[PDB]
Amino acid sequence: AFEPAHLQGIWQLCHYVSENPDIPGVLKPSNTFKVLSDDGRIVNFTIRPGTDAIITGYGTYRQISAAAYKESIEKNIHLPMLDNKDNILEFEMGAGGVMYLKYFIEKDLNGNELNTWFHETWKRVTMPPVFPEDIVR
Amino acid sequence: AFEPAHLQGIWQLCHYVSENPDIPGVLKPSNTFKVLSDDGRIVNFTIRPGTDAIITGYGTYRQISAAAYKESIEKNIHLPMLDNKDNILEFEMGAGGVMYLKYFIEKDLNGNELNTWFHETWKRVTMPPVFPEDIVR
Amino acid sequence: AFEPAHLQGIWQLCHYVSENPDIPGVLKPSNTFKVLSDDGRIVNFTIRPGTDAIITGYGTYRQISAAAYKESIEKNIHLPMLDNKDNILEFEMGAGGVMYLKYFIEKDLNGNELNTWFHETWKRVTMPPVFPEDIVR
Amino acid sequence: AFEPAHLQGIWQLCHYVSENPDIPGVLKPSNTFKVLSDDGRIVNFTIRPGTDAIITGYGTYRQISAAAYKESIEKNIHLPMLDNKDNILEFEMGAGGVMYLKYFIEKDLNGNELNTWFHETWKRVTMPPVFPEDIVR
Repeated sequence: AFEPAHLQGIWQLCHYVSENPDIPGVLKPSNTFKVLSDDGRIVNFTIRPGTDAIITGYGTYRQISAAAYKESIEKNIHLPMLDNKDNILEFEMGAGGVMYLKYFIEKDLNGNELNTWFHETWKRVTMPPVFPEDIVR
Repeated sequence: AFEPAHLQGIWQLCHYVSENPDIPGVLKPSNTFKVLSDDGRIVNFTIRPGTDAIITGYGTYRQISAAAYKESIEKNIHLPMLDNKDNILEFEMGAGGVMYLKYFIEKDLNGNELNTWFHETWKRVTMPPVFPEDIVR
Repeated sequence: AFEPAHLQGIWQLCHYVSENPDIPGVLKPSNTFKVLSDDGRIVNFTIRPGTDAIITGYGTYRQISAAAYKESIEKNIHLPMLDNKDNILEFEMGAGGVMYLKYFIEKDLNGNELNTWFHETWKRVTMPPVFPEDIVR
Repeated sequence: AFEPAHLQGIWQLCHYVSENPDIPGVLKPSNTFKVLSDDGRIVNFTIRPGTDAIITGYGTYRQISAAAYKESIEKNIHLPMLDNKDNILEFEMGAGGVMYLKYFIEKDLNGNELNTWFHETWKRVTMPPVFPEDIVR
């Protein structure tokens, strides 16, 4: 028995950036989005400036404990070793709409031992007060 | 009785672009996305390269006839005259995943006469065969 | 005898954009730059978001009359029929730093008759009052 | 006596990027360009996707030793403490067209102690074999 978390929404992948590799990267929003629907569907897609955005992964999802949810992946071109497999995302909600995710993958695409944790940082997409001027739809 | 159309998906706004305004614009994908969920929710959002993407409109939707669907808008910062109102989108599916939409707006935000048809072109976002090299997630 | 025009600078290519192809496109800045140096060198380059920008053309240039200048092109991957050839750009300076250019090309890459005028719109890149916040260098 | 370095060209600012801040950032090209002309002029400018690019700094430059060059800055909106001042850029040329720069700034804009070294990584912009398909000029 756990309280449902606020997973449903549109989430933007972030990354860490620095002009100097000796200075810790600062968090910046990037080009990938995860849609967690109210009806238990998950889709990841990546924008490609100047051309068509692409779906990179899809399946279903449900929260499984207080601090984790499961994605049941049908196909994933970013991480094809997850095709037709479950992946457990351990999550931590931070400030300003940030969600820190980690997930473990046992084997690589060829079935060899991988046993690695992967980390991602996401930020909830929300509606601002006004539609900005000089924005290109 | 009408058959349900394939509205559900993620749709990318397109525009028509030319270097020379005397030469008909070519269709190119842009920075806005419409999520039409399986459970009747609609969200529009616009990416802003270099910074956070923004939700620009949301509500519910349902198909109302063979060639039209309705968005029941809660809030829309792109078109605030549509807040807490319905908008009927007449649609036509074309080739290559393209959907042409048009909709009429009677009044502007202040209640003055507007009586304008607006036209949009959208393209269904799909999964390609492989995750491309030199893509920035 | 003609007065020298203000050609020297960094110029950004613009294009015409519309969400509705029946509405004349509005002028918007795009991804290509032309550097007209003080010492008579010309270089065109095109940015490719997410990856390396590319030089697309280079050579030398000089003004030849009140309303035209000549580019002496060494190599041009955008218009390879101009390799090791001169091209005369007829120019008209507009408002807000806009420069309208046109040029005639007699033959295509294979030597067949082309006899076509091409039109471009450019805008002078200048320094604003302040470095904007939320800009990504 | 030192041999002249290959400073002249168009240079693209790079940064180091990772999804997971524990994994060393990978070098990626960004949105700023430095034009080092054959006639000793320097201009920095930053592209702003969707809108007008901006000049961020300009002046003159000359190589002063085997491993350093000086920028004599007129105005710089990125680093306004450098207005009407010199800045010495220590440089190292690497592989694949990369140039590493570092420079010291003694005081901040108000004249208080800053005494900071700044590090930048730049990549020479070159002409590829063919003009790519699906590129937006």
